[PDB]
Amino acid sequence: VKNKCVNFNFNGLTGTGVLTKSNKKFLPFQQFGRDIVDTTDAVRDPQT
Amino acid sequence: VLHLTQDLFLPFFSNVTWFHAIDNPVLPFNDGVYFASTEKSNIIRGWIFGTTLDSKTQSLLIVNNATNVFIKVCEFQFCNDGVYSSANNCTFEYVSQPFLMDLEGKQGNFKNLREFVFKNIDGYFKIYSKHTPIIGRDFPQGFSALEPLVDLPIGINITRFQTLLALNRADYYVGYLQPRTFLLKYNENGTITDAVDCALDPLSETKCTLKSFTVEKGIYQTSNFRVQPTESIVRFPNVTNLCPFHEVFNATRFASVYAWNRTRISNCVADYSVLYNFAPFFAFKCYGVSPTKLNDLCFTNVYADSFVIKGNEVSQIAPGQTGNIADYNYKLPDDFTGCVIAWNSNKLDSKHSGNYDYWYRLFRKSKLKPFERDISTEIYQAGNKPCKGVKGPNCYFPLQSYGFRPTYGVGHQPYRVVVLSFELLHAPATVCGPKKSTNLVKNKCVNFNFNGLTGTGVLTKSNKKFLPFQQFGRDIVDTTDAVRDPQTLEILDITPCSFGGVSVITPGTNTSNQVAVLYQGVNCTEVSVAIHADQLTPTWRVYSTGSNVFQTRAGCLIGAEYVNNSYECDIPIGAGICASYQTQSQSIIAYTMSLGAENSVAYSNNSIAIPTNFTISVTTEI
Amino acid sequence: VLHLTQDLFLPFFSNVTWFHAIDNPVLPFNDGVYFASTE
Amino acid sequence: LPVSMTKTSVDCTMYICGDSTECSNLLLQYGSFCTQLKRALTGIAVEQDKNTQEVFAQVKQIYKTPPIKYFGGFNFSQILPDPSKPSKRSPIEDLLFNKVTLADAGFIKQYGDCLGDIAARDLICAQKFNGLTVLPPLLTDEMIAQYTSALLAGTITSGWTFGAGPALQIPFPMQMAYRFNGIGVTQNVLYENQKLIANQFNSAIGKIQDSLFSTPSALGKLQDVVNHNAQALNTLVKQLSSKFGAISSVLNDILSRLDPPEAEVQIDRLITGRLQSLQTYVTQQLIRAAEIRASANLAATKMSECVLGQSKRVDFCGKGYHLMSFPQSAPHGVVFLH
Amino acid sequence: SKFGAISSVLNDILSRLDPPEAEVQIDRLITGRLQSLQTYVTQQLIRAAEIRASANLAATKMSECVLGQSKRVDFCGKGYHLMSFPQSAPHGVVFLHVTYVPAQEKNFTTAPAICHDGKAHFPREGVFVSNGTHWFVTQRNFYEPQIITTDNTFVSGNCDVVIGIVNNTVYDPLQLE
Amino acid sequence: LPVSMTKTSVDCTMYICGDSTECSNLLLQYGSFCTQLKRALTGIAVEQ
Ligand SMILES: *[C@@H]1O[C@H](CO)[C@@H](O[C@@H]2O[C@H](CO)[C@@H](O)[C@H](O)[C@@H]2O)[C@H](O)[C@H]1NC(C)=O
Ligand SMILES: *[C@@H]1O[C@H](CO)[C@@H](O[C@@H]2O[C@H](CO)[C@@H](O)[C@H](O)[C@@H]2O)[C@H](O)[C@H]1NC(C)=O
Ligand SMILES: *[C@@H]1O[C@H](CO)[C@@H](O[C@@H]2O[C@H](CO)[C@@H](O)[C@H](O)[C@@H]2O)[C@H](O)[C@H]1NC(C)=O
Ligand SMILES: *[C@@H]1O[C@H](CO)[C@@H](O[C@@H]2O[C@H](CO)[C@@H](O)[C@H](O)[C@@H]2O)[C@H](O)[C@H]1NC(C)=O
Ligand SMILES: *[C@@H]1O[C@H](CO)[C@@H](O[C@@H]2O[C@H](CO)[C@@H](O)[C@H](O)[C@@H]2O)[C@H](O)[C@H]1NC(C)=O
Ligand SMILES: *[C@@H]1O[C@H](CO)[C@@H](O[C@@H]2O[C@H](CO)[C@@H](O)[C@H](O)[C@@H]2O)[C@H](O)[C@H]1NC(C)=O
Ligand SMILES: *[C@@H]1O[C@H](CO)[C@@H](O)[C@H](O)[C@H]1NC(C)=O
Ligand SMILES: *[C@@H]1O[C@H](CO)[C@@H](O)[C@H](O)[C@H]1NC(C)=O
Ligand SMILES: *[C@@H]1O[C@H](CO)[C@@H](O)[C@H](O)[C@H]1NC(C)=O
Ligand SMILES: *[C@@H]1O[C@H](CO)[C@@H](O)[C@H](O)[C@H]1NC(C)=O
Ligand SMILES: *[C@@H]1O[C@H](CO)[C@@H](O)[C@H](O)[C@H]1NC(C)=O
Ligand SMILES: *[C@@H]1O[C@H](CO)[C@@H](O)[C@H](O)[C@H]1NC(C)=O
Ligand SMILES: *[C@@H]1O[C@H](CO)[C@@H](O)[C@H](O)[C@H]1NC(C)=O
Ligand SMILES: *[C@@H]1O[C@H](CO)[C@@H](O)[C@H](O)[C@H]1NC(C)=O
Ligand SMILES: *[C@@H]1O[C@H](CO)[C@@H](O)[C@H](O)[C@H]1NC(C)=O
Ligand SMILES: *[C@@H]1O[C@H](CO)[C@@H](O)[C@H](O)[C@H]1NC(C)=O
Ligand SMILES: *[C@@H]1O[C@H](CO)[C@@H](O)[C@H](O)[C@H]1NC(C)=O
Ligand SMILES: *[C@@H]1O[C@H](CO)[C@@H](O)[C@H](O)[C@H]1NC(C)=O
Repeated sequence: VKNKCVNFNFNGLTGTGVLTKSNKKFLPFQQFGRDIVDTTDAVRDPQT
Repeated sequence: VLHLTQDLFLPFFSNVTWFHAIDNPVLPFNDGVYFASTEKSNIIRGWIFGTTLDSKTQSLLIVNNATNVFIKVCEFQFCNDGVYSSANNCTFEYVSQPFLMDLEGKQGNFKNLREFVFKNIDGYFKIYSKHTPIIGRDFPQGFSALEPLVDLPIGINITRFQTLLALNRADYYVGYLQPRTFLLKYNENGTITDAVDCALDPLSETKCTLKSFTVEKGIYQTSNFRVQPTESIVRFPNVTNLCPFHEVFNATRFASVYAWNRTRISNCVADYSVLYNFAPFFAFKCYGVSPTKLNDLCFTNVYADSFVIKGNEVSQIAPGQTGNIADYNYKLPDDFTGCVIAWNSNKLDSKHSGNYDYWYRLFRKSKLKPFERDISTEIYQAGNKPCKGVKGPNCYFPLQSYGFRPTYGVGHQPYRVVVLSFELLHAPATVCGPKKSTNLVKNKCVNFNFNGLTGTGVLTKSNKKFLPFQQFGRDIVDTTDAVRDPQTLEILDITPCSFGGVSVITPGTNTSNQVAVLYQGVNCTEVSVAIHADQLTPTWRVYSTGSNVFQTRAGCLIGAEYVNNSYECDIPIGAGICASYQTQSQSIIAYTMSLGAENSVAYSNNSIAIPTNFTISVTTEI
Repeated sequence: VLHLTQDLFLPFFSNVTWFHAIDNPVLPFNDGVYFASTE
Repeated sequence: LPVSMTKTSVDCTMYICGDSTECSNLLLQYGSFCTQLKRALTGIAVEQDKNTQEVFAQVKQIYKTPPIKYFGGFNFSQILPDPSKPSKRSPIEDLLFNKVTLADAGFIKQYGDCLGDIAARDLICAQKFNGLTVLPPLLTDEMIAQYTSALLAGTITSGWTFGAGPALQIPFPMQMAYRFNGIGVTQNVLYENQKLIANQFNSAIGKIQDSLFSTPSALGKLQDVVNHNAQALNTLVKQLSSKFGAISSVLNDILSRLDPPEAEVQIDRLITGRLQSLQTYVTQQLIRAAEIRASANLAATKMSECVLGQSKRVDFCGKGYHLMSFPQSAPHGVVFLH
Repeated sequence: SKFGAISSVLNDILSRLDPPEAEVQIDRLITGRLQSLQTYVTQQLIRAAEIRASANLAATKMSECVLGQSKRVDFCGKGYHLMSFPQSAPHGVVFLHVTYVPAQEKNFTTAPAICHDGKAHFPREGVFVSNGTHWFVTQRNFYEPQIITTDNTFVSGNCDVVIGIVNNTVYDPLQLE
Repeated sequence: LPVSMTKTSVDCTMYICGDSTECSNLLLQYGSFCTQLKRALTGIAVEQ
């Protein structure tokens, strides 16, 4: 469920937040996302 | 982002060895290998790894094929050219999409250059590849990132490496990786556009420490420089007499725990290999010191306590424990600087018909403080009777029997225990390890090991007034200053190695790439002799042509020539010296800063200057 | 240096007992003993 | 008035983990706790250099005194530079340098004689043994005196005009008459008692030197600053001999005595002790640098007002009606002669 | 930063161990982050004190230079201050000091006083200046020569104590009328 | 305008280890951590 504050457990990466569609350019070998200060920002759906 | 990583990378502007094929040398594999080749369609097939490449240690193979690969980890024997002749104890096969992708635009001019990187960090064999169209007419200088393909856990030992060939009726570019810190610049789309090394050039180091790719004009403090010691000297004392450790461990009547035999070890060379020899060890739990690192320390005194106890009582004996022995017979101190020893003795403390020569106390009026002996036969009081005489009810004998027979359990077998006590404090050591006494070298940064005092520095003659009992020196701040030589009875001062600090003076990178290096607070004839001997910690080797050296009052500047003119300060260095980028056709010059235009006033007895005009000036303040 | 130490020392301006010989009483030993003699 | 303090460039890595790779790896787990310290100390050093620049570099053109010295009967030999002395400093400026003793010069390059210290090595070699170095000031104590000489020779030959625009020469008796007229007394008073006022000025200038000579410490502020910096550095060094609850206080000892898996705990204790000590030092240095910056701003304002003109604010430039002021440079400070 | 803990994520470390053991790692992370936050707060306090000092200086500069004319030298810009204009800036203020700066100057001559007849004359507010042949009076900061007249000068003296006195005549508008 | 504030003379030993010899011995292992504090408080009082 998107655009709704939910607890997520993507591939053992526990946390909480609001997730939605994005226009990142994840390379085929990429799995996670991060920012300048090293906080997980984007994740790739294991079944999608 | 400008993320900075520290990992195994091929150094920039490094040595890469170019081969040719028209036999197949075995290139050593260490910390990973960079592989790059350029072929028309296909001339290279695969690679071989492993140690000794024979049928005695697990090997590896990455041979590609027309449509798949043949990765496996096995026990190949040889081929000497069908690439193997043995797969006996071999598992972990793997087949997938080929690593080789080649395309042509209706012509052979598109000689795609393929780059590979392999490494074996904590097993987990990693392979990265990238196929670029830049033809390979010359090894390109444009940046091309490498993306991973596979990641498989061989978990084996690899030291040697080979490369297969192909058949037919300019390649082999090999580089070696090293642990370096890299700063990588990422595109908005997530690719890699440019990266800079952080141990190659002074400008690169400033660019790393102020993470960015544009370095503004100024002087930046990046790191510190240290003169690495050349030779390591160890000067142990003047004794070669081996300990009676053999006598301690070859006694015939190790006493009971209630009355523990206590010996002293002094005036020794203590090698514990003879200790390892006469011991089918069962318990070597050592607390104060590490048993592996035990032959490189000196103890002022060593005490050897010996007694025989039962199987569980071995686990009972340790700093801060509990039990009948740990409380009433032997209490090791909480801050115990030493370690115990235990091995089976079922042949000397046992005999047919039994043996009860040994004893132990379970009945004491209170606990036993560390290293206290309570050898006494007094009946433990129970209730309120003054009981005296024979033993019976309510009147208990304090010490009972460790009756040992050759047929018990392991928990009840007659273990032999000997505990050792060490005192590793600042004191004149008498018992030392078997380490040899090397020579002595003065006026050179050396790692010294004077009588167990480990450290580094420069040692030389001194005119101290060391009293006969003195051993060390110090200062009001409690740091070791001088150590008396045990085999020469002389006085040697200790010096810092070379500790300082390197500052790089550069104009903006958008202007020029030239830099100058400042070694703060060091007479830099010292660095000149140090830089020739290659014992300086900084690996970024700035040039020294003789014209670029200037012993300032704040160190000395290398890379900028001194001009005797005076200009306004542009980059403040220190002690009235400023450096700036000026045309010659361009270089960096150091000069004494000018306080201002030299002006002289015309004061006189009756001369006055009165302004006949004026101006209006508008200033700003932030 | 003006190094400062904390250890067993004879107190300044303390009580010291002067004996004589011409029997040999036993003195208690505790935390050490300072012995001085002229002959 | 203090103007600046000693500039330090503490090395976190060397101070906390002397040449020990295991200790460096353990320290790397704390993040950028020491990068902040290095940045703060660099900012402090730059701020000290800026303070000195603000206080002294008030004039852009360096003037020189006339070859003859006859300022209408006023005697300035005590404050003017002395050519005979190699340092080119005033006789009153010499006493300030001789009455202040610096524990650490810093601009000594003392490496090379720590081996030759013969006796027990001193505070400076001891600090060098544990990576505690001090940078030298950008403006040397020789060119600061040159700035002072230019500023003082601008206010005796051109009045206050050289602080506003071009320097316009004017006889010193007339400048004195104008300064008198600025406080509400007409110029005829000075033009009638010129000899008497010259005698009074000479007597005061002469007796200020003896007052600075015979006093125990009239420069207690500069010595206070120097002693505070030296004592903070000494206390920082003395924290290296504390166990902090570890087995021993020597990294080379606990490293060569225990295996790494067990020595990691003792190393962590030493890390958490030394990092706290270094942070306390850095915070105290920040506070002291702020205080010094405030004092240097006050000194710069006092210079710009009392020296570069006449100030009407009572009791600012000395007690009484202000006339002029002469600057004198002192170790890590400035001295005013109101 | 791990701060010596097994993991650097509270969510990860919470679901990876039971609370009795995870308490140690949580204590380590807390004792690291609390010290980091305290360092941040102390640095912010010091920087805020410095900014407060600078803001007090800016307010004083406004009240003096902008709301009037300040006689303190080199306070409201370099030169002789006339007025100022404020400009707002991001997290700060910008002043436009308008200063009067002198210009081309000429050596003329000077005399502390002028003796007409046994009495020393001094300028009321100005300098005694000389073209080279005729003595005049004028201001200090601008050359506006005027004929010497008994209103430009006040008389007090005896022509014998002033050093450097110069002979000439001072005019009076009263004898002629 | 404020001119001064309260002058304090915090005691390390009594504040941290109330009349406990074991705690005093443990505190002595930290070196001269708090002699700095006593000097700082004395300096504040004198300055005020
Ligand atoms: C990141 O990726 C985007 C989509 O793949 C790129 O945008 C494209 O730009 C091309 C022109 O270069 C268009 O033809 C296309 O329609 C799309 O807009 C974008 O350029 C790229 N950014 C990079 C590589 O920096
Ligand atoms: C503990 O046992 C040691 C070996 O059995 C004793 O060492 C030797 O003891 C013999 C006498 O039994 C000595 O002649 C010899 O020189 C050596 O010291 C040691 O004395 C003994 N100690 C105690 C306290 O019993
Ligand atoms: C004082 O200085 C003024 C400028 O600083 C002079 O004004 C100049 O006038 C000339 C024309 O004569 C212009 O060409 C020039 O741009 C400037 O405006 C002014 O003349 C001068 N006065 C005297 C008396 O020297
Ligand atoms: C200005 O004041 C000086 C004092 O520093 C006078 O110098 C003196 O010179 C005499 C010898 O002539 C010394 O004995 C004395 O110690 C001092 O140095 C100087 O003469 C004086 N000059 C004038 C013009 O007043
Ligand atoms: C002295 O100052 C005088 C100003 O009044 C100048 O005299 C002028 O001389 C001309 C004739 O030469 C007169 O016509 C005029 O009225 C004025 O008096 C004179 O130049 C000046 N002297 C010098 C040396 O500058
Ligand atoms: C100014 O003019 C005075 C006469 O009006 C001069 O006084 C004269 O002084 C001379 C000696 O110098 C006497 O001999 C004579 O009787 C008369 O008193 C005065 O000197 C002169 N001063 C200057 C500085 O020119
Ligand atoms: C996940 O598996 C299901 C069933 O095997 C399949 O229909 C689906 O496409 C898979 N999703 C992905 C992303 O592979
Ligand atoms: C690469 O090898 C050549 C040949 O030995 C050598 O001259 C050169 O210095 C090497 N490159 C570097 C960066 O050392
Ligand atoms: C090449 O090797 C792969 C590896 O599995 C194998 O499957 C294939 O049959 C071989 N031959 C060709 C023509 O691909
Ligand atoms: C595989 O290894 C075992 C290890 O003991 C050995 O006994 C066996 O002979 C090996 N298999 C071979 C050599 O084919
Ligand atoms: C791998 O082989 C090398 C070469 O003999 C050896 O030095 C090293 O100890 C081996 N490593 C392991 C983990 O066995
Ligand atoms: C004791 O020494 C003798 C010497 O002959 C030796 O035979 C015996 O093995 C030694 N025993 C032990 C336990 O070291
Ligand atoms: C050390 O021992 C050797 C041989 O016993 C002797 O020649 C030398 O003088 C000794 N040195 C000292 C300092 O006693
Ligand atoms: C430091 O300066 C120079 C350059 O090394 C040389 O005289 C010597 O090494 C040192 N001299 C002094 C006086 O310290
Ligand atoms: C020019 O510079 C040199 C040092 O490079 C110096 O010895 C010489 O005195 C200088 N010349 C002048 C005129 O200053
Ligand atoms: C000023 O006058 C005095 C004596 O009257 C003389 O010594 C000095 O040289 C004169 N200076 C000038 C610049 O005229
Ligand atoms: C030493 O003993 C005498 C005699 O009892 C006594 O009076 C004196 O106070 C003692 N000294 C001290 C320091 O108590
Ligand atoms: C005044 O005269 C002196 C004497 O040469 C000269 O140096 C100075 O420049 C003159 N001032 C001027 C022209 O404003």
